[PDB]
Amino acid sequence: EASLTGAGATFPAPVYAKWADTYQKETGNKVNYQGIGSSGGVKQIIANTVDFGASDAPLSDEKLAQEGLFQFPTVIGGVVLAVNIPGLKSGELVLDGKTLGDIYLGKIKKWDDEAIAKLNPGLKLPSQNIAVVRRADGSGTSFVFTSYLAKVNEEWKNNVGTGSTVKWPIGLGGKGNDGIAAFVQRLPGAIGYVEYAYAKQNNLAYTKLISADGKPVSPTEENFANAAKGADWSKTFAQDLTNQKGEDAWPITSTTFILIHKDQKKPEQGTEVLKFFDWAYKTGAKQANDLDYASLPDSVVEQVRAAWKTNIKDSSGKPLY
Repeated sequence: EASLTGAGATFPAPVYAKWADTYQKETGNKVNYQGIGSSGGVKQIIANTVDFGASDAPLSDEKLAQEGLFQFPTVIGGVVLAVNIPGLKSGELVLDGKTLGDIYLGKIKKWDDEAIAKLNPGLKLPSQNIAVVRRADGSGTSFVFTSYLAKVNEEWKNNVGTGSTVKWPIGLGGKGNDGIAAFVQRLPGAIGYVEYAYAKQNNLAYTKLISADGKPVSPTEENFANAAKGADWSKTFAQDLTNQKGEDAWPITSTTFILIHKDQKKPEQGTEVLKFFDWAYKTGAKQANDLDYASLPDSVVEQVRAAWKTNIKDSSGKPLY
């Protein structure tokens, strides 16, 4: 029976928490996961205060090597725009990238703005102020979201850019995915970006989005998976899943990563971390798919296992997988 600690990304926290509960039921091993955001995850694994870190934003090969870290992906999720719009039901509103960016720039202030009406010609839109919500904490969901906005809105690209933290033009700060979900629930007229489970499991309305190919798409597990079908995983785990081509490709998709040290000073901890995630790849798909996370292809799992064997060792050089 091991007691493991992880910290970081809230984007996959629902699935990690479910996996950890199940794992403990089945094996007795205990995994404590703190959802503090990706930036904090990276800080804590570098600091050696947890057995594993978690970040939705990948570290570069060079950064990993500088820090003695190894990164591997776990699941594929999607970022949606949770909304609180009087008189509309979930999934009714469509936004495109440009107009979403104009909302986040503060250029569009009301939900019946002409640019929104044009995207939604059959819909009766209220004269409700838009209450923009964004992350307060250093966030991989923010990194994915702003990566997307930079592709689709040039003004955003040039003035705000991409980051886990940026200088938000407008918008109230929510802590974690959970914090944004709570703000959207409490604020008539809100819009906030969250990983899909945080909308669905909180019964929040959400929008459709226009795909890179120009078609309205609903956020679903399958459509997150579709956004990754063009990914050449063999080349790198650090795949960009935003604004990808193809049918039914949800435009704000991302994988998410676990970070561990290559030289495990507590090798039994490291061994057990790998056993937990290996169990999750082998047995955890229904739990992920229940929470609308798409699973990595088997070939990717096999890449991860091969890489564990060559990268994760004790201080004497012995592999821990």
